[PDB]
Amino acid sequence: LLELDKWASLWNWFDITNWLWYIRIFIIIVGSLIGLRIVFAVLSLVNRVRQGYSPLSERDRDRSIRLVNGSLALIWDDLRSLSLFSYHRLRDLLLIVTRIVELLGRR
Amino acid sequence: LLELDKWASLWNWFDITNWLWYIRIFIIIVGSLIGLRIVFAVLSLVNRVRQGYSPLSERDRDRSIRLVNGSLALIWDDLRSLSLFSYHRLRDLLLIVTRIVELLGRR
Amino acid sequence: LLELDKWASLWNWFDITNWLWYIRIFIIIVGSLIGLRIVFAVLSLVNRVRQGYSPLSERDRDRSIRLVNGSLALIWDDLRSLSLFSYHRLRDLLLIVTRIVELLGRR
Repeated sequence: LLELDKWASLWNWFDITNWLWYIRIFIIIVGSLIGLRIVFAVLSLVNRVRQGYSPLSERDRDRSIRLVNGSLALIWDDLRSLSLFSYHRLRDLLLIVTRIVELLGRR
Repeated sequence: LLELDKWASLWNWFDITNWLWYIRIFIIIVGSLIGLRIVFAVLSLVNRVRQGYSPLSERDRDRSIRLVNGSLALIWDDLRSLSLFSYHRLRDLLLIVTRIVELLGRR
Repeated sequence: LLELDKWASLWNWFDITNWLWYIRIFIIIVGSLIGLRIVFAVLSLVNRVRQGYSPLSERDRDRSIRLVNGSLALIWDDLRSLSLFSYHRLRDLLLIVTRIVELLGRR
């Protein structure tokens, strides 16, 4: 039950040892799919429009297809609002941004 | 420290050995745990309608709840946009989506 | 080759042993890592209003920054309608969700 002679015996099997050992590398590989999941957030945006946002329980699909290219515009939605054309403007936006929280702070 | 006698001796514990010798299978189970999140994406859809569209700080509650069952319909939402009725028509839809780049590429 | 004197030899390295022996705890941490991703669903809701939803290929952003504080309100849409201040009221929701199935059934 577990020993130097036992571990070294696995290399002679050339069958179970692959699964038994490759599992260690497989652990890190498993961790990989989780990071993959963040793209789904992008998929939900496409999914919302592509099939229908409100409870679906189909002509709008032709128009929904623009969301394909929408990946580019989507990143721009956040960037164009903060700075708008020039980046120096972002600094200006940064000051008002702090000012807006003060206004909404008290209902 | 650590040997045939040490590993076998641990069996006398009858408590730690279970958690220590079952985590290995549990590692693969973690992979199952993360794949569970994929269904969670439907929850966001429910949450978006059930939260009141844009954060606003309602009959929609009764209808939004049945989105519970709507999860079944949600999988169908994608199937209905892509194929429509039969699983043959979808071959054509696959073509128009790729074709859309051509239509949207001009001008 | 795995042995009493072999395992204890790793501590002398004071380098690889940390990475080699800390991955085991890290596997459990990965479990924490996958659950971390769920908050992104919350971010997506924020993003929906903040960047837009329908294929978006100056006045709009000042209002959207209101959503900054809106994060607090965002969690309240679900909590207030679902439970309504006290938990005793949540029991009403508990019964309402079951009966609600009867209503969407016919549609």
